[PDB]
Amino acid sequence: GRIYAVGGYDTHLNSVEAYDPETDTWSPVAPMNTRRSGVGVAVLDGHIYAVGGSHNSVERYEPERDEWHLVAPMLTRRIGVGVAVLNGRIYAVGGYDGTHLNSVEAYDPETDTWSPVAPMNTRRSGVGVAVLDGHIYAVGGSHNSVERYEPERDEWHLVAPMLTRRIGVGVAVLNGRIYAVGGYDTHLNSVEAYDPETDTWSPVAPMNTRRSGVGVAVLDGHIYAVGGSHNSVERYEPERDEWHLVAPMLTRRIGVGVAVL
Repeated sequence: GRIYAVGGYDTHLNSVEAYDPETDTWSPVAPMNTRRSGVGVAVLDGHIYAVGGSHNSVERYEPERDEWHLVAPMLTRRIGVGVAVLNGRIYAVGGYDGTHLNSVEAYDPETDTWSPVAPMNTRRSGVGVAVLDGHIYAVGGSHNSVERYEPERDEWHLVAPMLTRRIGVGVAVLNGRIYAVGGYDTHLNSVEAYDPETDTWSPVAPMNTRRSGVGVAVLDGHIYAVGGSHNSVERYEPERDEWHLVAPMLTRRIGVGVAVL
């Protein structure tokens, strides 16, 4: 499909652009009702949700009509929030309330309501979140520590820390592993991968560019590192363990949310 880059800071942006890998081109799409940076983005039922980022409203993009619609606001304001989709709900994890948050809340589109979920062990903003094997992982934040949420028990459990502390880290899942990309410690070009079978982190080739506030998405078996600091965008090829530059975005975006639709 396409990689959508939502919001971020340049001012805080309400603009959205979409990347076509077949043409290696970024194209404008309809802008959001609200300017957002440190925004979380996730895909549920063919819509992109833009969660938080202030600048506690939530909005939903319908690609067929190219428009953003408002939906129920979150119970807590959150900037630097991590967002993931698990079992038909959108989870908003941590962030900063203009206090760093350990709270978590879940959105049900069937009822258009947000509900509190068990809080994390650790307060985290600029946190990366990703879903692997039925669990939500919360990576880094304001930390090298990592935790895993299980919905059936509604509990956060600890897992192995990363080798490097990262705030503003981008996270995505490829071939059974969680990749943690960039962040701030100085801004990092380093990347590490988490294997849930062994509960261990391993080195990955570093990016060409240092990035924090970076968005990460997986399209066609490749990881894209979008923004985070120009307008550079790189793609990872796992078979060669190398990062290569692709077309840059039309706009600089730090604290961008990225999703594939």
